[PDB]
Amino acid sequence: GEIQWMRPSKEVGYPIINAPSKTKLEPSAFHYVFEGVKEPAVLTKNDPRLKTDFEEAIFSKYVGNKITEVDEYMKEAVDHYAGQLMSLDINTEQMCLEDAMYGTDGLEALDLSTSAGYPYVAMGKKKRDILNKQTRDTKEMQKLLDTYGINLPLVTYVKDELRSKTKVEQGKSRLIEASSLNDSVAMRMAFGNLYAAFHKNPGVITGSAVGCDPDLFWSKIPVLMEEKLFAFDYTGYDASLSPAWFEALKMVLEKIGFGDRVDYIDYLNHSHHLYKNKTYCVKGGMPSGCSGTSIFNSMINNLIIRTLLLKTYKGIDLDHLKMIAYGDDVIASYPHEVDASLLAQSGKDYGLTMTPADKSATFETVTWENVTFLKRFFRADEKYPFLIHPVMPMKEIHESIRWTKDPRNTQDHVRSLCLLAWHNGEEEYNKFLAKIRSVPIGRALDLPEYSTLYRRWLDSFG
RNA sequence: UCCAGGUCUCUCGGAAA
RNA sequence: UGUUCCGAGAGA
RNA sequence: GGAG
Ligand SMILES: [Zn+2]
Repeated sequence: GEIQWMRPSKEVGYPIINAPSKTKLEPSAFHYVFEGVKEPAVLTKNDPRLKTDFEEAIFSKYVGNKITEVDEYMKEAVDHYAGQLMSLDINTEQMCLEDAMYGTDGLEALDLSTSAGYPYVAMGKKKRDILNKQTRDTKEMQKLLDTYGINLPLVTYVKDELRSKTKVEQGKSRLIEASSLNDSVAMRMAFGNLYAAFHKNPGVITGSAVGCDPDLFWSKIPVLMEEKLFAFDYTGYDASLSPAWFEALKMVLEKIGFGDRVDYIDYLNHSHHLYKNKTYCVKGGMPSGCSGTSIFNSMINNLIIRTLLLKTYKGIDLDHLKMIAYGDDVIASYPHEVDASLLAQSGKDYGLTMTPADKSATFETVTWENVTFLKRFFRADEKYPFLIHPVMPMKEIHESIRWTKDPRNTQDHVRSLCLLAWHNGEEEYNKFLAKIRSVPIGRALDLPEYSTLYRRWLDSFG
């Protein structure tokens, strides 16, 4: 992914967009109860704590495109992956406007509490002005689909979120591409049925974990896996992707019945963006906020691994590789050991930058003890060791409860966090609850006891 | 002075029944 | 327990 | 930037 040009919105008639310039993240009741080092991300460039140039930094992700052509290993990957997906009897029919808009089995509705993107955002129009869930009316949407059509520019925003000190300094804030309501809707008519398939079928056939509940899914995963596991991290995954990859994805899509609508895939490859007072063209790179981006980035991952395999281990039978991706996150297994430091080398030739998993500063052996998926470890229940806890480290939970975007959320916020923390076990969780309750708000809350969570976790299993 | 900040998935919560 | 609308948190 |  790489910018082709950038110039001031007003030069070509596009409006300026003003994002709010101040974060909603205040310090929380529990700010000093817990220790933590993440702070709000950098939103503007007239900002003190910046240690280097802002814009220069947020855009450095678009490093370059590297390949242009699908090679034979990519074609092989494609073939193997495509034939995997045909096993699922996936409805290849367009989804009707009503189901696209308002949901159906396997796909939730458009979010009524989010921007409608271009151009509605430059006319103070909202989704609630067009969509209505209680009548599921389509008329005004079809009318707007006639009017503006599709393939509209995306609006760029900075994600307002907690961030590492290092990254606030280096200005490594994260970018959001606001999808047009129109484009979101066209995408769901074309691929709603594929989404509903993947959402229903997380595992090793899809290689996606989208649609899973970690509390119930962590128990199915080691069954689905092979023996020796491998994993790694990606640097700038989505931006790092390049045209050949989007081409290979189209080939999979052609192969499983969605051929008449692969041009839509071109519209994620070649994209135009509104960012504040500027306007830019990007070729290569998955955009952050498009419809499907979660499904599509996983598919492309299931293609990258398979490819790098085929390149790095001649004659390798991918018929025996077991993997699950959630976008760039991945947990992968082969019956025989595979060396991530090798794949990471091949990776370069495909424009991908692969580093060792979980920030561990050298390539060593993945094992159920140190492996991670969606920021969770795997840890078997002491009583029933076939039930696997998803375990997120307190450290992460600690950072979260220190800040808030609205204090009247505090009960829910903290409740949520408990639901996560207790997998660390009764000793850590009762102590969590102690620290919480050491402040007058803490004691005001209704928090569940360790007994209740365990009892409910087990009962959820049948 | 209010509003503004994507795609999805899971879960919790509040309502209404 | 089954849905419906809304809120929130987390993950990618 | 978007309504008063
Ligand atoms: Zn262009």
